[PDB]
Amino acid sequence: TQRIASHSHVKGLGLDESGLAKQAASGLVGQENAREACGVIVELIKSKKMAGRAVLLAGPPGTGKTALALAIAQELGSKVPFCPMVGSEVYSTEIKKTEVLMENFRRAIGLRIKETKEVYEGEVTELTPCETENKTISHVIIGLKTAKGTKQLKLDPSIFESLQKERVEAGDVIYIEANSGAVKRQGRCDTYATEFDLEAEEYVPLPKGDVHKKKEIIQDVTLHDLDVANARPQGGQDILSMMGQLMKPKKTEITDKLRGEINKVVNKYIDQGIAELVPGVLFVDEVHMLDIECFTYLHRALESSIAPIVIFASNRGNCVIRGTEDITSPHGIPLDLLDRVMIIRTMLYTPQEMKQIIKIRAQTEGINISEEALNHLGEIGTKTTLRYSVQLLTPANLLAKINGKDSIEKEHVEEISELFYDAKSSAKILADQQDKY
Amino acid sequence: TQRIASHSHVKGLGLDESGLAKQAASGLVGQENAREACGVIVELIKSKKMAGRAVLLAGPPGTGKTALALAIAQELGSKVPFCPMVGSEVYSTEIKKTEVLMENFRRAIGLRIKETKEVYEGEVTELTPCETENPMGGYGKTISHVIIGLKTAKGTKQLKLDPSIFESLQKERVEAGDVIYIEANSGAVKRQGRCDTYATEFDLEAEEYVPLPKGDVHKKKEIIQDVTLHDLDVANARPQGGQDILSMMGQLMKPKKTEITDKLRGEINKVVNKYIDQGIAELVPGVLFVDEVHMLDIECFTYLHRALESSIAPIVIFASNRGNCVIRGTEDITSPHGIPLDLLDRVMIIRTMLYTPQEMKQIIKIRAQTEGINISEEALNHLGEIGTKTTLRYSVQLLTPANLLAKINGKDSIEKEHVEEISELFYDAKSSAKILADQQDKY
Amino acid sequence: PMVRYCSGAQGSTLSFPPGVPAPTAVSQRPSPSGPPPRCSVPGCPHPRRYACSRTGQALCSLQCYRINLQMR
Amino acid sequence: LCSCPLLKSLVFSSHCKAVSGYSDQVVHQRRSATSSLRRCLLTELPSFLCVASPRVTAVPLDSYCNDRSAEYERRVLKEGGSLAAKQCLLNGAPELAAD
Amino acid sequence: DVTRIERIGAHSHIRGLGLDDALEPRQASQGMVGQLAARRAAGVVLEMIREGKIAGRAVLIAGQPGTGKTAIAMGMAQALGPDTPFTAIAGSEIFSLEMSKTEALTQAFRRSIGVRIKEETEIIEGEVVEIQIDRPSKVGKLTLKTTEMETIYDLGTKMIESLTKDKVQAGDVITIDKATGKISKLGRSFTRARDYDAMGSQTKFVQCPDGELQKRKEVVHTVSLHEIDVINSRTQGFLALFSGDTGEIKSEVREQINAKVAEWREEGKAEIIPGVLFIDEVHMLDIESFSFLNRALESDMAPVLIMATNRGITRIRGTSYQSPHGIPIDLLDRLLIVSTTPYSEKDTKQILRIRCEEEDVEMSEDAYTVLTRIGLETSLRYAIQLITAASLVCRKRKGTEVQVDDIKRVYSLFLDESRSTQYMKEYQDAFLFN
Amino acid sequence: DVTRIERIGAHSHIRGLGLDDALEPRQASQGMVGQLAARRAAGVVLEMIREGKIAGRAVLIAGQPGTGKTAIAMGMAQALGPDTPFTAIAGSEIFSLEMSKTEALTQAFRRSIGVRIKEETEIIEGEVVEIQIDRSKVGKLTLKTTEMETIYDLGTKMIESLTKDKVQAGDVITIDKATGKISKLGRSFTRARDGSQTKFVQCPDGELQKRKEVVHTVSLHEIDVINSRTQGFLALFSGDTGEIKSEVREQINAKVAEWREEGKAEIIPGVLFIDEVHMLDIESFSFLNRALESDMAPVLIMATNRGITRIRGTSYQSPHGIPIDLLDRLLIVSTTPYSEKDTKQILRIRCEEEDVEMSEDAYTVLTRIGLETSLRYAIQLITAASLVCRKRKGTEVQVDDIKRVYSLFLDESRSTQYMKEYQDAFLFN
Ligand SMILES: Nc1ncnc2c1ncn2[C@@H]1O[C@H](COP(=O)(O)OP(=O)(O)O)[C@@H](O)[C@H]1O
Ligand SMILES: Nc1ncnc2c1ncn2[C@@H]1O[C@H](COP(=O)(O)OP(=O)(O)O)[C@@H](O)[C@H]1O
Ligand SMILES: Nc1ncnc2c1ncn2[C@@H]1O[C@H](COP(=O)(O)OP(=O)(O)O)[C@@H](O)[C@H]1O
Ligand SMILES: Nc1ncnc2c1ncn2[C@@H]1O[C@H](COP(=O)(O)OP(=O)(O)O)[C@@H](O)[C@H]1O
Ligand SMILES: [Zn+2]
Repeated sequence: TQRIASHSHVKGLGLDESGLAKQAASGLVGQENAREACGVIVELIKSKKMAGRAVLLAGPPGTGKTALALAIAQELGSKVPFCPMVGSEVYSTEIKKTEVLMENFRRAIGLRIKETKEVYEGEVTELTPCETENKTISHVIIGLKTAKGTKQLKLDPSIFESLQKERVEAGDVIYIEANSGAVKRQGRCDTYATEFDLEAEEYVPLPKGDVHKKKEIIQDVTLHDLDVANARPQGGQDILSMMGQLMKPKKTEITDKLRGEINKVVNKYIDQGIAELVPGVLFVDEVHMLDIECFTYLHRALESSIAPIVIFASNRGNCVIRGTEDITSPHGIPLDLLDRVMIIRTMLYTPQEMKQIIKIRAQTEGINISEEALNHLGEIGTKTTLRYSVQLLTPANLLAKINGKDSIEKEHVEEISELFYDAKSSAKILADQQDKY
Repeated sequence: TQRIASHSHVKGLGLDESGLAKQAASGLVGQENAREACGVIVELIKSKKMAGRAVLLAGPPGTGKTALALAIAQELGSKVPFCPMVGSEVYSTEIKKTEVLMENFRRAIGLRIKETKEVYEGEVTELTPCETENPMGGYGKTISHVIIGLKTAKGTKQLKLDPSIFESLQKERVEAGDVIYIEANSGAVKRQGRCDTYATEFDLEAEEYVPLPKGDVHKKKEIIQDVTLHDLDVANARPQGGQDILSMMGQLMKPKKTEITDKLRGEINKVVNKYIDQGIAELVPGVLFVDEVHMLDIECFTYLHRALESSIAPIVIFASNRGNCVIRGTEDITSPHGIPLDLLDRVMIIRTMLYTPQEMKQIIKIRAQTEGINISEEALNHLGEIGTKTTLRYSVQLLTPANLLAKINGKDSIEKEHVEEISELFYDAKSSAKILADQQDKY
Repeated sequence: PMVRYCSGAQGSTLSFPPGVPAPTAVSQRPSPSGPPPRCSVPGCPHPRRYACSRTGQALCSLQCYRINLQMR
Repeated sequence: LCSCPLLKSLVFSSHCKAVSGYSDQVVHQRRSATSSLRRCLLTELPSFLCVASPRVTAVPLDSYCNDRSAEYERRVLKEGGSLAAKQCLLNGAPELAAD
Repeated sequence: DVTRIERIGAHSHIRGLGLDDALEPRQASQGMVGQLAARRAAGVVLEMIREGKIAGRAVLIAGQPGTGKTAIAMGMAQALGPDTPFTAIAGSEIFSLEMSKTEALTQAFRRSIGVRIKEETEIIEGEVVEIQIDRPSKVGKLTLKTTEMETIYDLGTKMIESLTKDKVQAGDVITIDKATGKISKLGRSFTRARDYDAMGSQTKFVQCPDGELQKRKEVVHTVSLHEIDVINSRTQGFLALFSGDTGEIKSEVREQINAKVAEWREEGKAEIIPGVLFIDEVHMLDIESFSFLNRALESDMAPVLIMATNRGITRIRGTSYQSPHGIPIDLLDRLLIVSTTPYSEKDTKQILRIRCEEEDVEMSEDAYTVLTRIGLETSLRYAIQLITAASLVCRKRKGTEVQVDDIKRVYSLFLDESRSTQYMKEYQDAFLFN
Repeated sequence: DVTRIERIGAHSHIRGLGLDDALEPRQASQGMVGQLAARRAAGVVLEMIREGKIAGRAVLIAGQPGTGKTAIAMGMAQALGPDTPFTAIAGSEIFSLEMSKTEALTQAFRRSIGVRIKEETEIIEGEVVEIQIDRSKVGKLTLKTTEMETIYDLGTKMIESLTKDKVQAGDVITIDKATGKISKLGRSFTRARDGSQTKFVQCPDGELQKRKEVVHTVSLHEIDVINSRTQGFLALFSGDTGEIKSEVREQINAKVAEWREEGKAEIIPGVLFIDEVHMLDIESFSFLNRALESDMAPVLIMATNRGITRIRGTSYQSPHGIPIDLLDRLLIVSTTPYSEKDTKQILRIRCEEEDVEMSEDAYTVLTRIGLETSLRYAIQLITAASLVCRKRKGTEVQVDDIKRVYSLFLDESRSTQYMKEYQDAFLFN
């Protein structure tokens, strides 16, 4: 089955129709003000009429900021593209640090495109090139045989170059498209498999239906994928496109002229109405790790009119800005960007609310825990941390499977908590032996 | 002849039969403890029982630990490989430090594979399409085999080959008298060139003339080729065959050191294990040497832990001329000898001490006899006083200009006036350092 | 009209139809010329380096070329 | 490496096809229908791989000029380039194209 | 006398964790001794990995230098089994000038997870009788012989191109795949190759096969997610795997590979198995890789990982503030800490006794007193090296039993780090950069 | 109803820059309110660039954070007018591993300047009634327009171009008499009867064959890339081009100077714009001086929000985050903060731009929020307030809903106050 994930049990924000936050819903408890605050945010993203908005999440580590981000990601649905990003990902040797942040917007915004394609496919009965004086091939003559009928068509020397590229021979089934110009080969027909007792080529049955068929194909592509396709000529029918296809795909920066041309052609597609554009959501975790230069570019980036909504996550308080060497700023974010972003306050969980999280996670892991072990795990959790009691669930279940008990017991929790060490106790032990370290 | 090298006078450790180190052996005097310790180290290398062993050599500058480490390879011989590497080569722009150390670990170990070869070579006297008689109604003509003649100075031989090779002989240019290479095992046929005998008929010809091979027509000889695991890793890293367009263009591109994944290392270990199980290939371990180890980065120091804990790690020797110093990469961290305590605990430290003035005089005499220079008694005493005053190295450097100037003056031997004039003209490092203090304001 | 290569366990055989031409022709090296070419002025003679059209005779060097041109 | 068949087998890596050393030895079970695991250095398995493909593909840009000669250079550049270079890339050499 | 590529090593003698079915630690088993707490915890993580129902978990090991923190990881590595993937990486290895550290981390996480795929193929194996080819498309026949049955098959165009490309002639035992199309020549027959042409090529000989000619075989393989991502990212990049030139792979391709692998798991043709990622001396890793590791571990495909920390209360590289174990509180609190108790005097004698059976060196009873005292005053690693060199000098004296005088000889030859520091203090003024 | 690529931003609420013939700014014009002196100076700069008789002059904009000088800069860019070169870059964008900082800044100075060249070419366009081809190959076609009807004969190359792209009966196309590329614009309504049916275009009017003058503006960096690389379109669009030699650039400068001496073409100075210049390296800071001292240089404007701050790369504290060498090279225009009376006007015009209906109590309380806190925070409050009003189903925003949004989102100062209480629990305080 599916591997259990830490955030897998979170199905969303768990909000009612009035916008208020229920006590326990969608696998989330507490943070009523945060969830109720996000209830307007999901209505903004679903409204789509506003852009260039950034919402910062401020809270202690382990308070579910990332759970709120992924909860919004699950609340908006699968149609709304959601792009996670970490502050350490923007550093790359191939491209500049700014190009990553600029490409994350095109990768955030999604686009739905409907493409009408005309298809010519079937068995090839005869293929011959024409000969014209300059010994050059001006035209190609290829007949097509199908169960419905036979029709002879003429092809261009480029399509013939793709056929000879695919090693197409008489008696094989091929796939030909017009607008794209690419040529595919399905394989040899099954009727000829009897002449050879042993053959390397696999056989496919003869397809059915008319040779020429026009069909609509709805595909979802991202403006970053379009931006890379227009950036480098990886695909194509050109021999240089084949050589570049053999070359290594290193990352390169995209010019603002190409970006503006993309805005032009996509704007024309919107004016035609064939393409449907949907806004994306860009998530940034560990924003305090981002450089002051990345924030400097984020000034113009967030002020951009086409920028999708960006959510930030800050788990730290006042800290020195990266690269400044002197000035320290609240939440690791300088006052310039911090003035623009919208801050959401997150509060620590209460001792009563922690036990419910321990119970929900214990049920998610598939473990049966008695009320005594639940109260003990809650007690030690409030003594140290929630993450510790969350991590103590599985090993105690393992000891239960070893001893044969159907449920966890106070001796199992006591033995597991005896084996594992808390960060506070370990940090206290490091003081006595610190001289030996 | 061979240019004289500073360490060229060290031919080995010069160990005795009982394991004790003779006082003067192989041009090495003193350092009995170090010579005996290295005497056990070479026994570990020959024994090959352990791997990943790291030895450390510490001491003042000029104590001869480099002469002992280089003497290890001379005592072991040319059978086992020896790879000296300075710590300065670890830092590189294209290739990362960990890949440098790994490629050195693959450079130390090496293999030897014995192979037999059968080759037919010589001038072509005749080529005949031998036709057996088997007329058939389905197909008219039949050709059983093709006869290829070969002529050499030792003897002539004719060969009966299948007609399938005549398709290649007709595919590429073959003329009467062409010296060609034909291997029986591979079966391929190559054209070496035209014979030198026919070069007299034309004043100008485009074809080059290779001489006829001297020897028997059929040459079967067994040769043992030695290939290191690093060479195997490079050949497995990039394709040698240029038949592909990507191999031709990539061959046109500038070669750069590439990071090799561990999967290829594992495959090499597996196939090497197979050939060792077959017994055809002989595996010998290498000896890795490292000088100026205090110059390594802390990341390299921590990487050497996981590198040494592996069973494929060859024996590594270290040389450190520095005392307690700050560890490179960290400002406030100080560790003895310039190495962290973690690796310093794993390495085996060997202490070295400075020579006495008598040993200085003896080493000076050894270098004099090596360079072929004669020294008078009193001048040797004064030179020993100079070396004791400053260093042994400077007193060694003072030998050449006194020899050249002595030959210029006409005296075949060095004199106290010669070493006095040389010592007057040239300045020792400490004296120059003291002179720099007075004029330092003008500098 | 198709050439037939038949390789059996007892031996190999390459058979051709009467329609296709014979690909094979017996080729043997001719007898080499015994005497080497020699220089024009016969106190010199060496293998000829070049031929001279005006004198119609082969010479190795311009030295002997002067004697040949003077004699002609 | 070509003169020795063993040294040639010592290097399995080739840019043309995939290689894997998964199966070191062969274990055969003899019956009316026999099953024997593969061995040595030869493994490919191209079928399952490569299913992933890019979503969109673009055609390289072209220049449009107001004279005829630039249309000549454009048709030559786009169609064949150089003849010996085109055949030299397809077959790898012109003499490999005639060959 | 034959020496493999593997040689004796510090952690190489461990054959496993030495655990019972109850997972309770045994005092001495599978080459490991002592430290019942960390042995039991290692049993918990081994049983957890063998369960494989939970993903995205991190286990940390801390303790004093010389407590066997690496010996435990090698114990679970050897006790995990060959069929389960295991990966051991170092913090300095993921640092590279070609690719980014975070990309190397993704290669580690996707590298640890193994994928097992089974393949059933019908191949033809037999001895060739005759080979015939007709060239005008070339059409020829192939006659094969086996002891059970003799067969005759027809060859196609691609088949003749493959055989002629492989230089196959009559009298060779070959293996042909119908579906794949590959041909591999195993060798030649003794009797069929006894009479050969005057060329006289001697290479190899293989006996004639028996049974059915065409048989069905099952060959199972394992492919890494990083391997598939490199192959499909480089567009026929099979050489880039061993070359290592690939880097900075796009994330969209990785996402599509994850979705396609999930679809394969839904189909059941391919299976996914968990794997272990071992990291030693993680305290030197940059804090950026920690911030990326905390959020990157939340993925469903993120395997469980195990880290080791030698020291504690030390500032992180790139930051001026100290933190416990050189790790931020987010990660340190994000994973569980397992402390290793330092070894005692009673266990040291047994650890030194393991080398007697491992290295096959007979040790006298009087050598364990002085050797054990050296193990108490100095490092157990120096004690093991003292055992090895002590056995070397013992062989030099040609004795079967170890003598104390030989151990005194090795102790006179090699000095401890503290002693080298003591002499380095006397000669330190002459040393450089004191 | 369809969502365009552009959406309402901070600078998008204003269009153009309101000015007068006497250069006296109105209180509210072109969406902008206040800053009479700033709009007057920016208007003087705009008239200078519109004059374009000089080159190599710099002017700096200074003001407190939140004064909207970036908004007046983008509004000045909108009021600049079409068909004029303009470039907008940031101080942090010039840093790249692919290209050097000097080559990137110089590349920006190249993209800013541009050249206008006018040509004339003969192009045929119209509806094609019939096409006949006989296979050399000889064929004739009919080109019909509303005014006149014509028949044409084709050569070998024209027959090849016709057989390349098949054209049916009565299709409106454009045939170029120079290159030979035939492009089909559309299909006639009556002729397209009796297919894909992609588009329909009416029959063209006017003369069939006309000589059109093409006005085409090219960029110096564009020409430089085209000349340097084999294919400058693949170089520029691919982004692989970098570190272009200065000798080729100098030769191109000399050739453009020769073009201006010939008078066949003209050069149009561009407007460079730099954002967040408070943090920048002294290499670029020093290079701007010589780049402006060059013969042909575009007119640039730079924005610096911060005050006196230490520059990057040195320990010296420069005034306005810029060294005195660059400060003395340009003129500075300072902007004053917005008045309380103008705050509610900005809020009202943002209600008109964002289509939000609020009350006078809403404008009053939000004006208090503008007094105690920056206006940007209020502009961020109203946007989330409209949605809460939609959830309340009311047709007008209420102060209670504004209190709900104000309870949902907190100011940076408030988050700092709570972060002072929880700061000890936070990491690395
Ligand atoms: N309100 C909540 N209800 C249920 N589970 C929660 C809640 N908040 C956090 N969690 C769980 O706690 C775990 C750790 O949270 P974490 O991501 O560390 O929070 P933060 O991102 O604020 O540091 C998450 O896997 C999440 O599922
Ligand atoms: N015991 C010795 N006998 C003869 N020559 C020596 C001896 N020790 C050192 N030398 C000479 O001194 C030179 C420099 O030695 P060096 O490498 O500086 O030693 P170390 O590495 O211990 O500082 C060498 O070329 C060597 O020939
Ligand atoms: N449980 C154990 N059983 C046997 N030997 C051990 C054990 N733990 C440690 N050792 C030995 O101690 C030596 C040094 O261990 P070391 O790698 O320093 O431990 P750590 O990694 O915890 O510092 C190793 O050579 C190993 O053989
Ligand atoms: N003339 C104006 N009229 C109305 N609103 C303005 C005006 N100038 C600026 N603004 C407001 O200021 C905001 C942007 O301010 P910004 O340019 O970031 O200030 P600063 O340049 O000081 O950082 C916009 O949301 C806009 O609504
Ligand atoms: Zn002559």
